[PDB]
Amino acid sequence: KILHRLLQDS
Amino acid sequence: ENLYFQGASLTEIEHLVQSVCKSYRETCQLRLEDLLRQRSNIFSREEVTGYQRKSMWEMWERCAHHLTEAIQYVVEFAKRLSGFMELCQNDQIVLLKAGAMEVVLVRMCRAYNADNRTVFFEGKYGGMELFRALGCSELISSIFDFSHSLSALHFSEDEIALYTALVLINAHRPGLQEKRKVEQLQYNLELAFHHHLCKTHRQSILAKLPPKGKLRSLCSQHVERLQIFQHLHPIVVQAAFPPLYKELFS
Ligand SMILES: O=C(Nc1ccc2c(c1)CN(S(=O)(=O)c1cccc(C(F)(F)F)c1)CCO2)c1c(F)cccc1Cl
Ligand code: NA
Repeated sequence: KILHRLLQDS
Repeated sequence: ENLYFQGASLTEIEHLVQSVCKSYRETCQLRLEDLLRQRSNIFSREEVTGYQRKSMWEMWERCAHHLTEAIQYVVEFAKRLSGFMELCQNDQIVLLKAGAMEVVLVRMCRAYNADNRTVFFEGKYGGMELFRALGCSELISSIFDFSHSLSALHFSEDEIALYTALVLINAHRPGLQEKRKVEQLQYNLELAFHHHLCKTHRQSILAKLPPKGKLRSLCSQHVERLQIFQHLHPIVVQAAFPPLYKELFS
């Protein structure tokens, strides 16, 4: 959940 | 999808050196100058005793939160790394899950003082006895020994930059869907690291680098110790451990 969010947040 | 997914020229390898070094500079959680300045700021016998008197669960939680914060900077470093954002999300997550902790373990040598065998922790330097309440003495001493052995290499900030890029971009990580794409990116970063060492007359460090099995052992030891702790304090893990930590390690 978090890893996905961190990678997608630009 | 990226220039580093194919064979790069010397000029493109030189650009890669600069790009990695820049991504590293920008994603450093701790400045080298601040770390060296802080060396004289050592925890007192009373502060050491206070950490030792903390419950096992409290100490584990503080260490889990600090690890998580370190990991966050490693995710940012990965995102800034040439070609990383061009890999698919499955592959990005495979790389970060297997390598994030390994990168943190390497970065740690900067916050470690080989002179008196201390590490920067919560604003001061302290010996391994600081972590006695965790109940994983073998792991801690193995972590201090690794930092000690990396410290003896006297890495520059640019060497750490390139060596950590390579720790993360490993085409051998189980589960990589676009393995050939990772292999080419890895080849180029290998070339960028070896090029920089050649140019700075630092190739002698290559034979001195720890074997890959060493970082894996430390990572498997962390996973193992977490399982023992989780059995002892399962609600501590469920309620007070950071979600990113659990996503990576359990
Ligand atoms: O602590 C563990 N893993 C870890 C590894 C690297 C890290 C961090 C955490 C976060 N730290 S920290 O807590 O400030 C710190 C600072 C210096 C030394 C340590 C030492 F020795 F504990 F590793 C920790 C920044 C350095 O990067 C750990 C463990 F070893 C055993 C069980 C559970 C856990 Cl969580
Ligand atoms: Na050091």
